[PDB]
Order: sequence, then C-alpha cells, then structure tokens
Amino acid sequence: QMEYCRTPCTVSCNIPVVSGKECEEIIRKGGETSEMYLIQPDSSVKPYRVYCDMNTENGGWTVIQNRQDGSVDFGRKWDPYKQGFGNVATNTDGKNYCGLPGEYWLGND
Amino acid sequence: TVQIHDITGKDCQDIANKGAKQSGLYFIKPLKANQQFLVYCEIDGSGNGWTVFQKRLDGSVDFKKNWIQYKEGFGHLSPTGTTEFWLGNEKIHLISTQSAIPYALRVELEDWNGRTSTADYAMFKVGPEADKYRLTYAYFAGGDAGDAFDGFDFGDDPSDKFFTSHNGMQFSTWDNDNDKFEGNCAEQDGSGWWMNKCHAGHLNGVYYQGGTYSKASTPNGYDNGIIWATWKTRWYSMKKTTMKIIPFNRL
Repeated sequence: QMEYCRTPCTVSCNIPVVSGKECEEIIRKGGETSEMYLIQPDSSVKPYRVYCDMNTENGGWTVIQNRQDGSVDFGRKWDPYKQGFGNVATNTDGKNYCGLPGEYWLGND
Repeated sequence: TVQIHDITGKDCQDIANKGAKQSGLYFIKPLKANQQFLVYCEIDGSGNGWTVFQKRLDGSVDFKKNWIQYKEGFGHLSPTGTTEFWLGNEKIHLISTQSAIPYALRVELEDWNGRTSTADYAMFKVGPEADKYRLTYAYFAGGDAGDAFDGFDFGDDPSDKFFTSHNGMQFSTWDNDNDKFEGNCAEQDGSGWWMNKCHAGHLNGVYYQGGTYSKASTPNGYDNGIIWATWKTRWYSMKKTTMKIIPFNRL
C-alpha cells in the first residue's frame, strides 16, 4: 500500500451550473437531483463544494458528514476538523458529474 | 482535475485585462449582481475575454426545462469545455446589460462533417425578468453562418420570414408562454428559447445523434432539434454549438 500511495487517486468534478447560499436555495433554483454543488452562504465567504441530498424527503439537504466504506481517516487533530476533510463526491461510473458521495466532514467553521 | 482561478472581475474580459491567460472557470461579479457567480471563460493568445453562456456537444444534458431553470441555469461547467450547459438568463442579463459598454454575441457552430462556421450580432442585451428576458441586438455583424435572427422563408408562407424574426423576442418556456403563437412553441419542441412562431434559430433544441432527421423522428413531427437555417437545412441538427459575448471594442 505504501507503494500504491506514491500516486494519488483522481476525480473530475464538473461543478454544475446552478449555485446558491445553501442546498435549499439550490432545490428551489431548479436543481433537482442528488450530486455535488458549490454553495456560498455569505458574500464575505469564499464558496465551497457540498453534496446535496434532493431525493431524501423533500431535498434541500446539506450533507455535512458521511460514512459508508471507511475510505477516509477521521482520527484527526483540531485543525483538520476546523477546516473540514475528505471526499465530497466521486465520479459515478462513466459520467462527467460526481453523482455518488464520498466520506467527509464538512468542517467546523 | 476541475479547479478555480483566483482572479475576479466584471466579465471574462476584466479577468484577461487584470492578468489572466487560461481558458477556464472563474468568478465574476457584475456591478448590480448581489453575489458573485461562476463562468467558463475562453481566452485566446490575444487578451480577449469571452464569457461563454451556451454549449452543446453530445446529448448528455437535456434542455427541455422550466422557467425557473432557465432563469437560474442548468448543466455543468468543465474547465476543458467538454460539458453542455445553459448559464441562466438572470446572469446573461446581468452581464450584458452593464452600461457604458455594449457586448456582442458570437454564436459558434459545428457539424457532423467537421465544418465550423461563425455568426456575430451587435449591441447585445437581455431584458430583465420584468420584460420576460428579451433579446435585443443592434445588427447582424457578419459571419459565414448567416443572420438567422432576421427571419427566414421556409416553405410556402409569405410572411413566415416575419414570423421567425428573433430580434425583440421574450423568452418562452412551456410553463411561461410569451411567444406569439396560438399554441405553445416551447412545448411542441420540448425546449426553451426566444420563440416567435416559431423559430429560425434554435440553439436550445433536442439534440440528435448523427445530425440528419425528419418528422418521423418524433410523435409530433416538428423540428425540435438544434437548427440555424441561414447555414443549414432544418432537418440537420448541429454536433457542437456555442454562444459567447464580449465588450465590443475587442472586435
């Protein structure tokens, strides 16, 4: 594995058109399937990515933690928890948009 | 792979004037817009900042969409431009309609033959949602594709050329009919454009794999596909398409 970890894994995350403040706006704003989106709460904040659940209940779901295969280490110090960490989504099979989600913690701040 | 550059500006231009160089994705904030948004720039080795706002490529993204979708935008923005998309009318409007400097639309085109043709239009604007997002240019400015926005006589009718003229049309989607037709232009084609009765230009059409088709290709029998008569037959849908804009002095 140490040899495998010479060359990192690759993702092609084509940020979709429709943005917003939160995954909520984004569903109202005509975005209506579950994938990765960029969002911006306040204007003085740099935008960031996030995986919105739209199918679950009534959509508008801003996923802020996920687990499903342990694929990411969580035994982290204060700072990585403050900034967030892990994969937001992953290229679903043979498509150009990241449809499946990845294990992450969207970060504290 | 997909990344975002740290250069801001009012349009893809102000980016290139500030220091840019790479055909890619950036954040622009036009004067009157409340919160900065993401566009796919297109810089050549010249200094030209082309804010792109439409693309077709393969058929992946489907353009049969509702009012609030076209208002806000739908599709995905590759920094290699390999992805279909509509940027969203509120954005178009916000970019183009900043004063003291008019833009100019460039439609670009391509076929399943390899040939590439352009067509230009002057003093470009899209009118507020108030005005139902209205297309208003000054003049066709040349290009081997042809002025399709100045109508076209198709079959038998004499004033169908008057009925397919596009300058001065409001945007019309199935759930917001603003086209001048007894029925709904947006619905018989399953798309969203500045329809009249109906169209001579239709960049947001139903993609076709191969290009050539007919009436028997759909239950309706209409020309839902991506067409632009001044360059091609109505029964031939483009492989690729584009629509970008740029401050006029750069022309």
